[PDB]
This record gives sequence, structure tokens and C-alpha cells, in this order.
Amino acid sequence: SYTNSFTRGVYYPDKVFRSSVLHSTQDLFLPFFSNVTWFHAIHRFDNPVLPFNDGVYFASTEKSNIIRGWIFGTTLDSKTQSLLIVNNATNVVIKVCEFQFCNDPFLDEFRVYSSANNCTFEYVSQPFLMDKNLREFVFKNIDGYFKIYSKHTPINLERDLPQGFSALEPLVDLPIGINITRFQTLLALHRSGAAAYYVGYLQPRTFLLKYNENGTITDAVDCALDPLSETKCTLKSFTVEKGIYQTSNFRVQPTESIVRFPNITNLCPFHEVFNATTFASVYAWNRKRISNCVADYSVIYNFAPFFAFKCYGVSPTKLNDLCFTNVYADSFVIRGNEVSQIAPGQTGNIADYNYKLPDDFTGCVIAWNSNKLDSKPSGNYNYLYRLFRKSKLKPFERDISTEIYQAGNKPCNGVAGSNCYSPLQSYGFRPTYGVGHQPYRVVVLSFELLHAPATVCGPKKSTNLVKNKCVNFNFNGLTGTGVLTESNKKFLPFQQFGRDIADTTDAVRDPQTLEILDITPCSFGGVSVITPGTNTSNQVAVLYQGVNCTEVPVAIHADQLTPTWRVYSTGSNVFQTRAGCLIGAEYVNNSYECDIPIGAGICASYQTSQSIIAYTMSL
Amino acid sequence: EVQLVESGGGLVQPGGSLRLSCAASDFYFDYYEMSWVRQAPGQGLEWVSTISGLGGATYYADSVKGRFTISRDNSKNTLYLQMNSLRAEDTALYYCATRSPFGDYAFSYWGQGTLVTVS
Repeated sequence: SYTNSFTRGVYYPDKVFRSSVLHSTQDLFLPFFSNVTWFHAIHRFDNPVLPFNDGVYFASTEKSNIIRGWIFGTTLDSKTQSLLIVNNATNVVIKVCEFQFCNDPFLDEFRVYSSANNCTFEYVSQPFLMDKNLREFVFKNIDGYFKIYSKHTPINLERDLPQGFSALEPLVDLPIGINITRFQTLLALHRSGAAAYYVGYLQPRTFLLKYNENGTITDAVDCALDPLSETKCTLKSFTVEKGIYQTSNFRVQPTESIVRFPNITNLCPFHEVFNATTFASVYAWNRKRISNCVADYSVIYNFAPFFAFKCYGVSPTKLNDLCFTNVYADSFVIRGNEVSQIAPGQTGNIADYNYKLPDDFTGCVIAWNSNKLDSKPSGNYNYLYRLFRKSKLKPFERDISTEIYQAGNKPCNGVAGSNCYSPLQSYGFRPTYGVGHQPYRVVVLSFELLHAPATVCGPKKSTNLVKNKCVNFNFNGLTGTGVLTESNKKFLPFQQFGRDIADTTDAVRDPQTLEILDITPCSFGGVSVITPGTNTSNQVAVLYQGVNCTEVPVAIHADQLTPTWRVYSTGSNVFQTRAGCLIGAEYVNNSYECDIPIGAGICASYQTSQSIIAYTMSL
Repeated sequence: EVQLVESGGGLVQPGGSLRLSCAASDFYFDYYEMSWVRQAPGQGLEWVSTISGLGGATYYADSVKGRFTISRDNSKNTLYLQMNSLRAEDTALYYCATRSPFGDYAFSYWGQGTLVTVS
């Protein structure tokens, strides 16, 4: 039997406390006004085991505890663990053990399973999972926690599914995650009765959940219903005003996320320039260029954290995701007084005649005290720094010219006497020194991200390349959403002529294999939604800018959608305009004052019963 | 603050190599990377190769791997490009662009470019 789910199945996505907010989540939910299976029971069964796709929305209106739990499993024949739940008189067991569920799934006293040899985690939870009244449960496995929800609500008189929102309160998260692809409803019988339960399947869809001040949910939108629902999930509100609005790609509702970030697995030798035997001096910094690596910055801050870990340009944390093309590691040792002068824009002693950072710098500088290893009884005399010069060094310059600085009228010829000195100075690192004289070893990491195949990326995992399907792609930092198609382009274009301010990515390259993949919009065409206001009515209209009333079914891919949208995106009283094709109105041949502008002078409103009409501008 | 004039590539024949020069008048940044950008009639523009300004490591494209070579001379601040085995896909306009390694992908200096036709 088939029925309709009247906006039921909205649970709490996470456990974070939220109040008086509107949160847009992207978890698995039950679509509103979907087709649920109303499976009845007679007394051995009426239907075989149902396939578990993403989640199960179980509902029951019977009483006397006929439906006494549930049974899960993949093949149920000595292959994997089976999630068994049975509600006893007061207690309930959630024993996930190897069970041989036969063709007799009856309880009344255990006859559902045949035997059990290898039993995994078992729960002895005391609160029973049983309590007319509608018993709403939402079972969903997220590969590590099998979230089960429940909402006990007294049902109405002579009805099956009430007309009212009821959010399911979350329960404990059971540690599961073994493969589950099928679901079956467990039933009981006094003497070898009848029952009936609703079953629905969850899909990945966005949801705008509204939390009030008390911390409860009162209304939600599936973001996959009629264009009013998409308008509801693009303005972050529940009271759409009387006016034409836009929407986003909430139609196809992508379900997969592809990463494909890295290409190699060899760790980077970042523990080779931070713990060297003898760091370079100030006048000659040993720059090390590194490419074809793995940008694993987890070993940097977890290395007895140092002082002044100031990362410019990029964020200090969340660096294990953004991938660059090369990393330049400079390392030297200075005094404690000018440990902050090595920064973009700073000016001083080591920022004028020594290593200087550029104005725009997307690297990070980190220094650490070395008053225990870089210290001598009479002070270290090996380290040197330039202090007497005349040419301001440009960013990323090295000057190893040990020639005698000319400062007098007559040539010094190396005597370094009156009015003539040496550019280098041996500042000793005496132990008995203040904070402004302690030796600090400083390492600067410059991140070069050029228009070249990125080599040193983060430790992010590698997903599978699923093409010809609306997915969210994060190939090499380009986080977008679209359909990946196999194009026939020679080389990836580099759009830099008009600076591409209001532009988007058209094609990308897989970092693993060199294949130019074109990115197409899953559903677009300038979809404008004409709304007269939620306070007035609930009838809307659609406008597709760039069609001729015939290319609209193939533009938005009206093949796998809701049956409530095919009435506003088909040949139902269409009207071709100079801007597009208005579907969902009736063009009148009268003259009225102008109203909500649909496009190209066309004004429309909602009146007479009253319905959405359209008329040209009455000049 | 200035422009980068180009010369060299005029009319060539299938099979050979011609030098492409890129000069600079008031350019003194020793860390800004310099690259070549090819644009063929019809489809958009593509990337040939680039030189890392922070060091001396050059990065070429996939089609120009074992046939192109770039060189940077800081004495007179010039860029030289030598392209070998120009069979059929080297008929385009080449631009000598310069951008900063730390920033966006968009270049910071647009040159005049020279048209090379392999016929």
C-alpha cells in the first residue's frame, strides 16, 4: 500500500544546543509529501525484507505491543552482525550478534534467530523502546554511530498520519557501523492478530530547521518541494515577502562528495629544518625549496609549541586542507629584541640590512628560544649579522658580500679604522642576558601557489571519481558543486583577462590522473520564483530565463524530482515572454496597474478564486 | 609600474626553433614569477611554463615537457624562451606575464605578446 507522509520525519541533526536560530543542514532526511509503504500484517507475513538505502522512518499506529522491535542485517546468513532490538516488559536488549534469522520472524521466547557464536557490543539499556499513539522512529547509520530517534505522540481519532509537525527527540548513539543494506520489521503474536506500519526511506537533502527560545523545533522545509520551498531555503526565513526572488541549485540535491586531493603518500621531512645541528646566520639564510610532499602541519604545532606562532595570510589552523605548489623554508637565528621585526611591513635592523619579508606574504614565521643549546661560556661568536650597509635590500634577497664597507673619503683597503668599519658584527650570546638578548631560532615558511600542478598537498583522504552525477567536488581546493562530465578540451583554460570577478569555474583537472573534467550546473537557467507572500496564500510561479517553453524540461533535468514540481515545470498553462517562459499563471488580456515585475515589463500579482495571473505593462 | 615589451617570434616553418625575448624597463622584483601564456585563434588562452621567482625551479606544462626551455637573467632582467619541435600546435600569440607567488592566480603585468605561426 502507498500513502503520503504529511511533513513528518524531521529530527535534530546534531547535539549542539541551538535556540532562536535557523540552521541549514545537509544531512539525511525524509522528503515532505513522499511515498511511504503502508505494510499491513495478517495471521505469517505480507512482505519480504525491505532494502535499507540510507535510513528508515518507521511509524506504527497499533497497540498492545504487537510490533515488538526491529531486525537489521546485510544478508542475515553467517556474514555480518545483525542489529536486533526487542522491547521486553520493562527492559530492552540491543544485542548486535551473529544471528541466523530464519523465515519465521516471530517472538511469542526467542525464535527470531537460530544461534549466536561471535557476539559484538551488546547494550543492556533499561528504558524500553516501546512507550492510540504514533510511534515515530528514525534509524540511520553514519558509519560509526547508529542514530535512533523517537517521538511518542497521541494519535487523533480515526486517522493514520496526523497533520502536524513533531520533531523526534534524539536518543543514545549506539556504536555500530558494520555494513547494513536491508531492514525488516519484527512482529509478535500471542497464539500462533493484525498490525500495520509505515516505512519510509531517507535521502540526502538540505533542511532549514528553526529552533525557538525554549530549544524546540516547530516547523521545517524540505528544500526539494515546490519552488516556494527553495525560496524558503535561500533567504533563511519562513515568511517569504510578496515579491519575485531567486534560488540556488537545490533541485538535483547532490548526494556525494568527491575529494581526490592528494597523489602521493611520502611524508615531508619538515623535521629537517626545525631541529638542525647549526642554524644559518642572519646574513646568509639557507633557503630550502620543497615540492612533491605532503603538507602535514600536524607535526609543527605538536612539537613542544614555540613562541609567537603568527601565521599571516592564511589561518594558523586548518592548514592540512589548503594545498600549495611549493614550500620555501628559511631558517636563521637572531636576538630576542627583534624577533617581531621579521613580519610584513615591519622595519628595523634585521628588516633593512638582512632577510626581509615581502608586502604580500602568505607564509608563517615561527621562532623559539635557544638559550640552552646556542649558548657558550663566553658567548657564541659564529653567528653574524649585517648592521653597516647603504643599500636597502629588497624582499627575498641575500647579500654574502664580505667586502669592507666604504664609509670614508679615502679607500680603507681593509684596515677598518677611522670612519670605516665592517658590515658584519659578532654579537655574543652570553647566558647572563635579558629577554631582549636571548638567541631565538626563527623559521619562515613561504607557500607558493602558482598556476602549476600542485604537488605538496594536505593529508586529506582520496575519494572515488563519480562522474555524470551531481556531486560536491573539492579536487584541489576548488570547493564547488556540479556535474562532472568528460570533456574534449585540449588544455585547461586560465581565465585571467577580465580578472574574473563575477565568474565561476568551468573545468578542472583531477590531481591523480590527468583528465580535464568539465563542470556543468546541475539545475539552472535563471530560475526565479514569484511569491505573493506566505501570509496571503501558498501558490507560486516559476520563471526560466533563457528557454522557449520547450527546453525547460531538459535544462533542469526534470527526471528525478518531486511530483509537486512537475506541475510548475511542464506544459501546464505556459506563457512565452521576451525574458523566458512563465509557468504557473494565466496571461489575461486586460489592463491593470503594475505589480511584482516578473521580467521585461511584465507585471503580475495575486488576485481574482484568486490565482496567480500575469499581464503586460499598462502604459 | 611599467610594461614588458616582447619580440622574436614572427613567421616560422614546421620544424625548427626560434628564441623569444622578454625585456623589462623598471622591473626589479627578484621574487615575482614570470610565465608564458599562449592564446590560439578560436578557443581561449593556455599556459606554457613559468619560473619560480623565489628560487630557480622552472615548471612547464604537459605538452611542452621535453621540448621547451625557459631561462631568466637577472643581470639585465630578461626572460628567454626556446621552443623546439613546433609541429602543428605552436600557432598562437604568446604573452610574457609576471605575477606574485603570494596572491591570486590573476597576473599583474600584461605584455604585448608576439604572434608565432607555424606554416
